[PDB]
Amino acid sequence: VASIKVIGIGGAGNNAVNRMIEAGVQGVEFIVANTDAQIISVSKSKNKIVLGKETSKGLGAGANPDVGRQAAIESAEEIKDALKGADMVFVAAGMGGGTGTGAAPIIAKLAREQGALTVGIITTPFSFEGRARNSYAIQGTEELRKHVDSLIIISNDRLLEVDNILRQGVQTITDLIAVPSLINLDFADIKTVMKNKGNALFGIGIGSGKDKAIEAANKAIISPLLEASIRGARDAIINVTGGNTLTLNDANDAVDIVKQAIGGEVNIIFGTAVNEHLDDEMIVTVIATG
Amino acid sequence: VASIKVIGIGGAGNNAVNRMIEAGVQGVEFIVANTDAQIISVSKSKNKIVLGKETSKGLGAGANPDVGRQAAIESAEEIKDALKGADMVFVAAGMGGGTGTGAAPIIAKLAREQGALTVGIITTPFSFEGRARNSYAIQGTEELRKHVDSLIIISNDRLLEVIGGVPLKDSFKEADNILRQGVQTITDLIAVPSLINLDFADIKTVMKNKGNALFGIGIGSGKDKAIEAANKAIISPLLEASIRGARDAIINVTGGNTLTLNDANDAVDIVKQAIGGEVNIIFGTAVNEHLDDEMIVTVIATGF
Ligand SMILES: Nc1nc2c(ncn2[C@@H]2O[C@H](COP(=O)(O)OP(=O)(O)NP(=O)(O)O)[C@@H](O)[C@H]2O)c(=O)[nH]1
Ligand SMILES: Nc1nc2c(ncn2[C@@H]2O[C@H](COP(=O)(O)OP(=O)(O)O)[C@@H](O)[C@H]2O)c(=O)[nH]1
Repeated sequence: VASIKVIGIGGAGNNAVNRMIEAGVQGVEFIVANTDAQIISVSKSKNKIVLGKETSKGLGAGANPDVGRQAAIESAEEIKDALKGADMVFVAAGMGGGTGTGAAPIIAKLAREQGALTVGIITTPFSFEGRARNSYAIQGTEELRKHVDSLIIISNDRLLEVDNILRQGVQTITDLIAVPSLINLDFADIKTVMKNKGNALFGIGIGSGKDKAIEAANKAIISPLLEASIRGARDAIINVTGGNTLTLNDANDAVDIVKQAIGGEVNIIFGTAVNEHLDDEMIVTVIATG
Repeated sequence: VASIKVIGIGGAGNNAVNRMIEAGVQGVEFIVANTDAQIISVSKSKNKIVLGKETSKGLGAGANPDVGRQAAIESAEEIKDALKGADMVFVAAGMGGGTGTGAAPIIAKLAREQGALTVGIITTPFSFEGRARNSYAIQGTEELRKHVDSLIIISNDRLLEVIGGVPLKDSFKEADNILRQGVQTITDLIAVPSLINLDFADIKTVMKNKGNALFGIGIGSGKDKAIEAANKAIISPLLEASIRGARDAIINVTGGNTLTLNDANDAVDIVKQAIGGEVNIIFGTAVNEHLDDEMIVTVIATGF
């Protein structure tokens, strides 16, 4: 009977191990390791290791893989004790953060030096977690690969198919001023809406198919991006984006809902733009202030 | 014709400006600023600023907002010069790091004092980025709000809900599940008795001293479930490369109580033909009684 252990490292690895326990994976011993004692405390695993107990003190490593690496080196003897006797060790982690990225290669090396067949199984971060976390992931992936027998890499980007939001926010306002289309706005109109206003709420929704203008406009009003409710906003800007087939009739049908949803005396302005990638699809974007 | 400038600060802002240029946003001038001179040199932007060229020496701020703030102050003249004449300035940054958090409010202050309508548009961190980063982010946000006309705040938590289509609490449920399947694909074959198990020594032959192991999963149902499941596994989006030409592979065939030997046999033959050559294939089976007229084929391929 092979002795099989899974050690889940960092937040992602800790949650993966919880999933394995709740799915009833059999024949396997589960261990979780983290520098963050809070995640460890809600673990379903019976074998818990707080990495770097003396230096990080269970408070977490933060963003920097060097701290997760040093935490695992400090805990080397506890890790060897937990893994001792394994014929096979899976090292589970999400690349991108301070703990999984830096600790997983150390733990792989210790497991393999004990004689276990050592399999790394990791995720890599979304593109939109940004270049710094993706760059850490790349370096931690290479360091782990050095120390595991085999490495399985699961891309969170690709796992979706089984994109930049700061761009969408800017273009929502600028196309209405700088790109002439069916309807456009003056810069002085944007200024009355946005000058000396504080918080501005951003919502986006998209409608596929004919009644799109009602669908998109309705998703926008409740977009999770909305920091608060748009109800009662003194002023608001609406951007109705579409394809070559976009019409002025549909535009006011989208805007009508938003004017309804805000109600009151809302100084509401709007405008249009077209997109060479959308056929019948039509996305509504709202910015409201007050 | 209004003068509109976007200044992207730090990693997230630089990234955002690159994507605006590539998407061909029109009617806008773009500027990038970073303490990191390396990230800047790659930028496609025509207007570049290395913040704090003396105090930071071209090296990033290292998660410390104090360094972003001081590098921006030191570069105030270059910032004024790039923004001069704007009717509207968008200040774009990601809160929580060293550069964006500290530099964005200084840049907004400068832009607004020059006369621009000044709009901050920022992300705030994913909750999994931890406590110190989410706390820096909130300070940075409150400082930025003092120096902009308006502030659009995009939570990266909410952005992940919007992109994945599920509540935050479930945002990584599929990833957790794939990691569980990656383990279970192999461990069931070794440790859970079924009609077809594999010996640990044979797993070792496939996985020891290998490097990258390709992983694919497919599910199928109905009369042609094996053809459907196996072909989905071999072009699975999870695979980091083609399995064509692998030297060894493990195949897990999991089905319900109605799975036939013929189904399991067809799936193994499809994977062998897809890989090709003289691939050493080993395979085993597993029962999951919650499957109803479905089967799941998983492949782990090594050796390139
Ligand atoms: N949606 C989104 N968020 C990003 C992106 N890039 C970075 N971020 C977010 O912005 C936060 C700050 O990242 P970043 O801009 O690289 O910080 P910095 O200040 O430039 N780098 P440093 O800390 O090394 O000085 C990140 O913690 C993350 O939450 C991105 O492309 N998209
Ligand atoms: N499978 C899974 N992945 C996660 C989860 N949370 C975050 N991630 C991904 O894993 C990467 C690292 O997150 P985490 O493990 O919490 O970082 P760390 O503990 O600080 O090292 C992130 O960059 C995300 O891409 C989760 O709960 N489950």
